[PDB]
Amino acid sequence: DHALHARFLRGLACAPDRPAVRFGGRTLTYAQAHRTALTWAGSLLRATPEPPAAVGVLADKGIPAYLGILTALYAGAAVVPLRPDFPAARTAEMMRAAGVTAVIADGRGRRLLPELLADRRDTAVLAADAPGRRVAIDEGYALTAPRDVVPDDTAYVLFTSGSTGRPKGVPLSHGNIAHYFEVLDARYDFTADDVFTQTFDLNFCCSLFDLFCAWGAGASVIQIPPQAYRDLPSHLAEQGVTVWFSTPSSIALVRRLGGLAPGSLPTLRWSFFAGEALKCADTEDWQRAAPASFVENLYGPTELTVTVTAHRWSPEVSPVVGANGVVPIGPLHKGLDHVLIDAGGLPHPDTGELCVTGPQMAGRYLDPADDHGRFLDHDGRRWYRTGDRVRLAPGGELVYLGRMDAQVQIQGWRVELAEVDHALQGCEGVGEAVTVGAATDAGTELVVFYTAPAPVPPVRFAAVLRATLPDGVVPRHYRHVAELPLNSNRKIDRRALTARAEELLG
Amino acid sequence: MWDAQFENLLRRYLPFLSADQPLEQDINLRDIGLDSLGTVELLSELENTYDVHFQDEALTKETFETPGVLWKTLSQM
Ligand code: NA
Repeated sequence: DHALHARFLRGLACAPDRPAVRFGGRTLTYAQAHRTALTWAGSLLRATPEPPAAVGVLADKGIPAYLGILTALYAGAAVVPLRPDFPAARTAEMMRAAGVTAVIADGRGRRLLPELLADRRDTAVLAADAPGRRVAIDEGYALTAPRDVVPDDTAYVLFTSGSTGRPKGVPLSHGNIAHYFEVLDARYDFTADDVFTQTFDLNFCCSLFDLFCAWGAGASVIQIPPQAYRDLPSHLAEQGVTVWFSTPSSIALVRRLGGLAPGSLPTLRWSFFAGEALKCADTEDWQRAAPASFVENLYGPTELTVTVTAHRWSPEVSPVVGANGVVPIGPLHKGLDHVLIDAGGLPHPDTGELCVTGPQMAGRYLDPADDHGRFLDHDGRRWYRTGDRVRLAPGGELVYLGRMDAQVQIQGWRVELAEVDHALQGCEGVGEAVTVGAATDAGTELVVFYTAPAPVPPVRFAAVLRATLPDGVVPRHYRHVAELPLNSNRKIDRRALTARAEELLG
Repeated sequence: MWDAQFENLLRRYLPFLSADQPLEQDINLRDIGLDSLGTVELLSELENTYDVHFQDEALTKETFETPGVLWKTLSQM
């Protein structure tokens, strides 16, 4: 009942022969997905000495990955989404940290396993289409029913950026996620007729919304493939899409390529944005394109289980509540509580760092070391510290003001500047390298300043960085300078260099 | 051997490739900077500049992997 996979069962009971997934021109019904997840999880549990605590899903987005997610939950394990396009080192660190003892892998996933399992040779490997132990898949080995779980069982492991390059692992319990979907189940009105976008990559918290708002309701998630973005009206109309969820970036993209011409997106009933500052001017173009749609801004870090706020766009309210042409994030989820900590570590009635407690709070990372500075003890309760400065209005509407620290958001990608700096020490022909976030029309862009006898080809930076960093976080701006400036206490001056970055880009 | 228009256009989306270094028939476009945003913009630009339409059939996982495949796909329209 608190079980994530129970939401897929709710859909199965409601809409067995309706689509649960449309992807690459293929349809997977709830019945088809159920029977395959029972087979795969049965076969897997047959092949492992113990029920695995953590199952890696090492596949591109698609049907093999969705079946893999269900298989992991059904086996009573934590889902650990892995990206075949990530550098092997990053993927290996995620599998290590998450204690992954079994991998569900597509074609592309399987090519990486010789390297990834080099000395995890134990690992069970289920093919979704000589290191590792090949799982024999047979309907004879099927579970008849999915394994039950307790609220404190880890349902998902997701990684956020770390200051030493090593990513922080967030275990989300079935209980964490059940509190989330109780709030969303009550707020929204999804039915088995709805068709939801699946724009979020499966290593990101917001993909849970796409999959489990859909599946909980008997709806379908659909592929929004790269080419749809240059004719979104035709794609949304042909496929009868009724729920949009993406980053704000996609608004500017769709407008540039195909327009966001008013009345061009009539099929949409819900339009959701999360992961970057949402601009009022962008939201208004999207509302006028999708006039039958409610438009909502959703905010939250991985550590508070996907989203903790929601603001409904109204041309009459949002710019009044909001500041600087940015749409507000909205009031805290019912059943959560916040305290605002100012820059001195003291509570403030209406302005400071947002800290959150209640059943959506993870409460820890996989590695206890990551906990330091990320939790608060106040009023006899443990709060998570977002690093996000907010203002509170009477009636509870929250406005995002900026970051307290030196973490940045590049499109949706939350990254510590220290993560990029650590990777750059590896680089050749370079004296010193420092990464800054440059405020641009597009939000924030990584820029590297570096000393050297001569400029260093971007490809040389890229070659080193791609060995440990996902491409999302690999900068495209490299500026050779004679001298890097130092501050009061003789550390490189990132304030001065952020300003120089800004004046180079706009 | 693709035309100048094709290469000039493709180069605007490959920021880990200097102007003075040639574009190889099957360098990995990902490795010289093509991200998922550039891929969409690139698709749009090719359709507008060559007055062609990429059908969902011809848009495999491979189409935008290398210059040689993209040009083969494009000139076959
Ligand atoms: Na205002």
